[PDB]
Amino acid sequence: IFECVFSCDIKKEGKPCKPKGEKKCTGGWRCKIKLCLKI
Repeated sequence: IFECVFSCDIKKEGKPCKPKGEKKCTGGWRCKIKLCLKI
């Protein structure tokens, strides 16, 4: 899995990462402030 943290925070995440614990967001989704936004 592509590491990061994925707390979906702009700094814990905040780029294309891997939604851990998310039901909607899939891998390759950039957390961007509000939510996960696929790249």
